[PDB]
Amino acid sequence: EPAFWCSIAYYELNQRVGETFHASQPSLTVDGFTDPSNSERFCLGLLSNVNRNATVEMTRRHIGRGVRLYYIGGEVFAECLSDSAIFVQSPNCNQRYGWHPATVCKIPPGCNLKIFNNQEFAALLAQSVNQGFEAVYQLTRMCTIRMSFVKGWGAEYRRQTVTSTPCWIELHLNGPLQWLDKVLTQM
Amino acid sequence: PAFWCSIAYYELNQRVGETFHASQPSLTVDGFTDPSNSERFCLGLLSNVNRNATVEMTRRHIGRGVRLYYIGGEVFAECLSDSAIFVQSPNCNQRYGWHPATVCKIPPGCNLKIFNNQEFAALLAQSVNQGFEAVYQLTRMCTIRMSFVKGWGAEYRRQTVTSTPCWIELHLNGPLQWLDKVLTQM
Amino acid sequence: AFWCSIAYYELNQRVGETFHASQPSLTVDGFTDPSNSERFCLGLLSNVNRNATVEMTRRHIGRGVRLYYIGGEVFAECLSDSAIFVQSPNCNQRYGWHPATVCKIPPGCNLKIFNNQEFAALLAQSVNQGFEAVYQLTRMCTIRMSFVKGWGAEYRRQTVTSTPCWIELHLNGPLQWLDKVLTQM
Amino acid sequence: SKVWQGQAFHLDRRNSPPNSLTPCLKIRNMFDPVMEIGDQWHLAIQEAILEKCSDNDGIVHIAVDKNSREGCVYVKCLSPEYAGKAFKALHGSWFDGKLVTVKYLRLDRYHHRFPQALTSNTPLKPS
Amino acid sequence: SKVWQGQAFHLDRRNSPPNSLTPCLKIRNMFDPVMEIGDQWHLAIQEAILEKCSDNDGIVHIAVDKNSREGCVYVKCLSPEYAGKAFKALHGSWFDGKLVTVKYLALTSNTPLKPS
Repeated sequence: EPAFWCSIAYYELNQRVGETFHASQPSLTVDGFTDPSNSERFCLGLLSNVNRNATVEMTRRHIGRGVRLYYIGGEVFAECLSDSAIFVQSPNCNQRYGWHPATVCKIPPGCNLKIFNNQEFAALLAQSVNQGFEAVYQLTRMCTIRMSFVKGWGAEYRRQTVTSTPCWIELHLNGPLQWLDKVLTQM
Repeated sequence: PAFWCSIAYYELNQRVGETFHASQPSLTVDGFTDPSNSERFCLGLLSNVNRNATVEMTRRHIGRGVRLYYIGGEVFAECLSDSAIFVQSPNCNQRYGWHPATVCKIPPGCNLKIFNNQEFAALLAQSVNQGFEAVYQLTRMCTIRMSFVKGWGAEYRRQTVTSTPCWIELHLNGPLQWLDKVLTQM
Repeated sequence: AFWCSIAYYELNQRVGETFHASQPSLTVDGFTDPSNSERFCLGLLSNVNRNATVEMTRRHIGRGVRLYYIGGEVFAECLSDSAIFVQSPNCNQRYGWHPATVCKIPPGCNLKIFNNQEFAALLAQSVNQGFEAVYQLTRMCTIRMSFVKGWGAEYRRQTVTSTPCWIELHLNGPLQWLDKVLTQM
Repeated sequence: SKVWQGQAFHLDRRNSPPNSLTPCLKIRNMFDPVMEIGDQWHLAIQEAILEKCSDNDGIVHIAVDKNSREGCVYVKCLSPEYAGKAFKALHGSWFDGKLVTVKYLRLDRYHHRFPQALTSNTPLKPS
Repeated sequence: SKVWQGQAFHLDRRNSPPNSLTPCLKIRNMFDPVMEIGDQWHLAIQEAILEKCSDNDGIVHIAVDKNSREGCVYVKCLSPEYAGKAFKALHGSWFDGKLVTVKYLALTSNTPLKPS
C-alpha cells in the first residue's frame, strides 16, 4: 500500500550508522559488502563510523552475505545467508508461538523463519481496538522487528540488550504502520 | 527551492528520525504512525534507543500535533494537540518587539503567525549595509524551533530547548536561498 | 547514479544529511543554498553540541572546496581563504607516500585526489594478496578532508576526529567495482 | 539436507511449559508433505527424531502424519519424564532449515489417532 | 600566477627518501605545455627552479621537457648532497597551483647555475 514495504535502520552498539534503507522490491538482502547503488542490497561494509571499536570491526567481517528479507503472500521471511548466525526479535512471531514478547530467536545459516504475518497482526489490531486506546498504542512495537548479526542478546547471552550487540538492524513494517495509524486517528 | 520547508525532530539533545521535506503547501506534525503520506510527518513511529521515561510520557500527549501552512508569503502554526506547543520564532518575536529568544505558548485550538516572507526580505536588505556578520546571523531568522507539551525559558525550570523532551527545527528553504544569494556576493 | 557521496562531520559527531553528487562538478562551501545540486552548503546545518572553536572555523570555510570528476580522475580545488587538508590513500599510493599522509592544499591550488584505473590496478594486485588486502581497499574508496585546520604528523591534532570541520568522500564507482571482487572472494 | 542445525534459544520459562504434562509429544515443521514422493520418506524423519533423542530411552513409538500440511510428527514415550527429556532435545531446534516446535498431546488423542501405539512399550533407538 | 605557495607536508620518511642517493633529480608537475606560448616560457620554469634553490651552489644543469604533459624538469647537481638540498626545496612544494614532486634518477657540466 505504501511505496516501500519496510524501512531498515542499521546500528552499531547504541549509535545509528548510515542512512535509512527503504525496500523498493519484495525481496531484500542486508550484507556486509560495498555496493552503494543496488535497490536490492543494503550493503553495510561501505558505511563508516568514526567511533567504531575493534569488536564491531571483527563482527563486520563475519556478516558476509548477511540476511535475506522477502515479502510474499502477506508474509515476510528472514533467511540467514551468512556463515554466522543472525538473531531475530520479532514480537509478531513470538505472539504466534506463545513466547515471551522479548524472545530472541537464533537463525542458523541456511535456515528460514517467518517473522511476520499480516492477517495475524490485522486480527490483533481488531482485538485491541475493543481494549482501549493504550492497547492500540502499544501495538506500535508489533510493527518493528530487530535482528543482530553474529552475536545475540537476551537472558541466555552475556549481552543483555540489543544496544550491546555490535551489529544490528531495525525493521519498520510500513504496511502495518499505516493500518495502525488509520485506527489510531479515528479512536 | 523544490521543498518550501525542512523539519528535523529532536529528543533532548539527540536527533531522531530522518529529516522531513515539505513537498505540499500544507503539512502536519503529529504523533501517529503514517509512514508514507507526503502531507504528514508522523513522529510516533520513529524509534530512539536512548529514549527515557519522561520522553515516553510526553509523546503520548502530542496527539494530532501542529499544523504548518505556507500561503501568501506567510507561515502559520496551528496547535491541533490537546496540549500546548511552544514556538521560538525570531521573525515573529522581532515583529512584536520581544527578545529574539522569546518562546510563545500556543494553547490548543490557537493559531500564531510565525513567519512573513516580505518582512524577512526587508530585514535582509536593511542588514546588507550592516556587514557580513549581521547578514550571516540572519540564519537564525530562517530557523524556527518548537516543543510539544512542555516549554522552556526564563519562567520554566528548563532553560534550553535541549532540555525539552520533544522538539522540532524548521528550515525555511526560500529565505535561506535568498540569504545565500546575498551572502555569496558580499 | 551518483559518482560520490559526502558526509560532513564536526569533531567526532556527524552533522546534517548525506549529500549525493548528481553532477560532475561540486562545491562544499559554508553558505546557505539548500536546493542546488552542485553545492553542498554547510551554513544551514545545525548542531546543538557545537562549541566556539567549531563556530569560528565555519566562518573561514567560505567558498570552500571544489570537487570535479573528469577523465576518470577526481580533483580537489581549494576556493577558501584558508587551506584544506586532503587524506586520499589512492593519491598517496601513486606517489609512494605513507597511506595516511595528509597533504595541505593552499588557496588557489589543485590536487589530483583519485585516479580510477590506478585503483583498478591495485584492486587486481590485492586479489593476489588475500581477502584482508581486498576488504581493506574500502579505505581507498574514501577520501577525508578538513577545512582550515589539519591533522597529522605536522599538526597538533593527531586524528581527523579532532579537526573542527571535516568531510568524508565516498567514491561510489570504485566501491561498486570493489563489491564485485569482494563478493567473489 | 535433512540435518539438525542447533537450537533457536535456551529452553526456559519464556518458551516452554514448566514441566512435562503428558508422555506424548506433537512435533511440527519436521517435513513438507507436498514435496515428498512415495511412502519410504517417513523413515528418514523417524530416524532424525531418534538421532536427536539418542540419549533418551523412553521413546516407544513415533508416527508422522503424511497428510499434515504443517509437517507434524507424533511421539509416544514411556513416562512424562522421558517425554520431558525428548522435549528439551526437540523444541526450538532447527531441522532442514525449518524451526521445530513441540506441544504436549494427550495420551487418549494419540491412541485415538494412532492405535498402533497401544502395543508399543519397548524403547526405540536409532539404527 | 607562477609562484611558490608553501609546502603540502613536512618532509620525512612517510613522503621522502631517507637520504640522497644520487646527484640527479626528476621534477614533475612544473607546467602545462597546452597553456604555454612559444619557446621562451621554458626559461621561466628554469628560473623558477633556481630561485627556489637560490642558496644552493651545486645545481649545474637544468633541462625541461617541453613535450612532457607531465611538467617534467630534469636537474643534475655536482654531488648527491647538493641534490639533497634541492630535493628538500622542491619535493612537496606548490608552484603555479600544482603540487611538485621529485624523483631520483651535454653529459658533463661543472659550472653552477644561479638565479638571475
